[PDB]
Amino acid sequence: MYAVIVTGGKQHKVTEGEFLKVEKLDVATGEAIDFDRVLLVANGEDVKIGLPVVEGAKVTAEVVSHGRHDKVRIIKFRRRKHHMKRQGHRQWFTEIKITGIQA
Amino acid sequence: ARVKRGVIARRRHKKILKLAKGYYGARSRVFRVAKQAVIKAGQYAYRDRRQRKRQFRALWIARINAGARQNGLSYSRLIAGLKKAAIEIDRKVLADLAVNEKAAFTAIVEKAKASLA
Amino acid sequence: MQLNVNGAQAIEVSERTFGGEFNETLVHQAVVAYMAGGRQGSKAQKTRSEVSGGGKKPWRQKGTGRARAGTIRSPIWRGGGTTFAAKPRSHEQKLNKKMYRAALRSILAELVRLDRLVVVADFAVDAPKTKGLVAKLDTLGLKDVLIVTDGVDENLYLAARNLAHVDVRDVQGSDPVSLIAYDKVLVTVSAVKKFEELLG
Amino acid sequence: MQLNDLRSAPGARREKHRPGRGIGSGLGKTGGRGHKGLTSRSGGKVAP
RNA sequence: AGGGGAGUGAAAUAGAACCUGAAACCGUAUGCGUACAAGCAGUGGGAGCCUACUUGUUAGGUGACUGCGUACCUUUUGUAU
Ligand SMILES: [Mg+2]
Ligand SMILES: [Mg+2]
Ligand SMILES: [Mg+2]
Ligand SMILES: [Mg+2]
Ligand SMILES: [Mg+2]
Ligand SMILES: [Mg+2]
Ligand SMILES: [Mg+2]
Ligand SMILES: [Mg+2]
Ligand SMILES: [Mg+2]
Ligand SMILES: [Mg+2]
Ligand SMILES: [Mg+2]
Ligand SMILES: [Mg+2]
Ligand SMILES: [Mg+2]
Ligand SMILES: [Mg+2]
Ligand SMILES: [Mg+2]
Ligand SMILES: [Mg+2]
Ligand SMILES: [Mg+2]
Ligand SMILES: [Mg+2]
Ligand SMILES: [Mg+2]
Ligand SMILES: [Mg+2]
Ligand SMILES: [Mg+2]
Ligand SMILES: [Mg+2]
Ligand SMILES: [Mg+2]
Ligand SMILES: [Mg+2]
Ligand SMILES: [Mg+2]
Ligand SMILES: [Mg+2]
Ligand SMILES: [Mg+2]
Ligand SMILES: [Mg+2]
Ligand SMILES: [Mg+2]
Ligand SMILES: [Mg+2]
Ligand SMILES: [Mg+2]
Ligand SMILES: [Mg+2]
Ligand SMILES: [Mg+2]
Ligand SMILES: [Mg+2]
Ligand SMILES: [Mg+2]
Ligand SMILES: [Mg+2]
Ligand SMILES: [Mg+2]
Ligand SMILES: [Mg+2]
Ligand SMILES: [Mg+2]
Ligand SMILES: [Mg+2]
Ligand SMILES: [Mg+2]
Ligand SMILES: [Mg+2]
Repeated sequence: MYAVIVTGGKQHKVTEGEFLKVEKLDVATGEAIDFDRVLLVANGEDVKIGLPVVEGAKVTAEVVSHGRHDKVRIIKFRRRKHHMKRQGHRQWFTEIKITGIQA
Repeated sequence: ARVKRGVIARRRHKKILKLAKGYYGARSRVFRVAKQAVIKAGQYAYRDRRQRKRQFRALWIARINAGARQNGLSYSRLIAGLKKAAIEIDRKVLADLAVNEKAAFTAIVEKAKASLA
Repeated sequence: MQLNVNGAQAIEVSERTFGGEFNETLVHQAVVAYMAGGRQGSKAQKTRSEVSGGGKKPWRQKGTGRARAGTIRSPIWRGGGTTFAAKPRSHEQKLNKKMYRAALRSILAELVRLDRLVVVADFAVDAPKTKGLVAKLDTLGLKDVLIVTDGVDENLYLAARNLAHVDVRDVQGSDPVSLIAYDKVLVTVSAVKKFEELLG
Repeated sequence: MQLNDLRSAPGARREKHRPGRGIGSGLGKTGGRGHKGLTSRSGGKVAP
């Protein structure tokens, strides 16, 4: 059993009991969230192709933690023009655990 | 008050030479050559964060194209049908179903043909 | 405005001297000016002019294959002179008389508000003996104290000359920095009145 | 009111800018003088 | 000449060219890669192997194959030049 959900502008293929990192969500740790924006759900040999959203299908999950990704370094250099800039970046994420799929 | 540069100059060279680890020859052990390699490696890293998004989309398209023709449809006729019916699944998820969930990809393809496109 | 005396009653000192505002940016300027005026500038280095030797061209201008040089005591060279060598000078600033007096009127007012100014009747000690002044200061319960009097006694100055955190000073010799540095300040009633006729 | 507690008002003291120390400072290399010419050299002053 | 023990010392990798003792440079040992392959030597992707341990959505080393990619400074209308 797997499904396709939408979160953080991106789409994810999701099966029950799977950990993944999505964009930061405005939810504390430990609570429960519902994804009503479900594009496809499959259960073995029965696949419900989702016209834009499957009717009534939803996915349950809980927040595990928040954090930041590894640092990336930005360097802007223009040769023999006496210019240089530097910057760093760490992107926020949220890790969720899937604990329910039903169409 | 006379200031001696020996101690802060050494820490500044060592930061550059640590980033140049794994490079070839003088690019990993002399500061002058290693500084340019570290700057150039940061230009490529900035630029290839953009190409990475282009190169993966071209890879997903080439694989939906191969998967659609096994079902009797070209890539461009599939996308026209998918937009026509309602379906709005990504190219990243479509390319994943083409390889692994071939029976789910078949249902989506024959849904796009049934849209008379 | 009342200043409490340790044994007598309050002595009704003028509002302006004790009890004005704290002009922090003016006390900083008066403190900085005092420290800059207390340093002697006695240092010097040698320019390329006054390092010994180096009066001839080491080699001809062209044809050798070396960079152009004009003397061996150049700032670029190892034994050469300093580029901007130092000479003795003075770090003396100007502070107006009325800016200096205003700063003392801010320090004195702030000490009373911080309960770190102690006012007593006449402070006198007989015979110069550091051991005897130590006993007398603990009756007031003081450790790190500056003593300000209308005129410093000879006996009082000879004692506490060796005592570690105790300094004895005159009213007209008490610099702004001392009134901030010591944990407590001890002034006689006659020394309070002397402050009134200078700071207004 | 301690000797390590007092400070001057904001805007009453600036840092003084030193030309010729790297790219990020905005005064590196030519030091605010432009490119070649008389008014870019030691003692390169135009008489009043 | 220089060394291997033994003694002195808190410490001889403090042993007389003797406190600390960096970098260029030169070696030995182990792991992985490398003899059909063309270029500023990197980066995006990425298999396999080796080690460690919380036994694989982990950490470290290597990098077959592959897309893109002609150093830095200065002076110039303009430089891989
Ligand atoms: Mg260049
Ligand atoms: Mg240096
Ligand atoms: Mg390498
Ligand atoms: Mg090295
Ligand atoms: Mg001589
Ligand atoms: Mg001379
Ligand atoms: Mg001469
Ligand atoms: Mg010199
Ligand atoms: Mg030198
Ligand atoms: Mg000298
Ligand atoms: Mg005067
Ligand atoms: Mg004393
Ligand atoms: Mg520079
Ligand atoms: Mg600029
Ligand atoms: Mg200018
Ligand atoms: Mg110039
Ligand atoms: Mg010109
Ligand atoms: Mg120039
Ligand atoms: Mg000019
Ligand atoms: Mg010219
Ligand atoms: Mg000149
Ligand atoms: Mg040692
Ligand atoms: Mg030696
Ligand atoms: Mg010693
Ligand atoms: Mg040694
Ligand atoms: Mg070494
Ligand atoms: Mg080997
Ligand atoms: Mg061949
Ligand atoms: Mg081969
Ligand atoms: Mg070759
Ligand atoms: Mg070649
Ligand atoms: Mg690579
Ligand atoms: Mg990579
Ligand atoms: Mg690894
Ligand atoms: Mg490559
Ligand atoms: Mg190429
Ligand atoms: Mg040049
Ligand atoms: Mg030219
Ligand atoms: Mg030309
Ligand atoms: Mg070339
Ligand atoms: Mg070249
Ligand atoms: Mg070009």
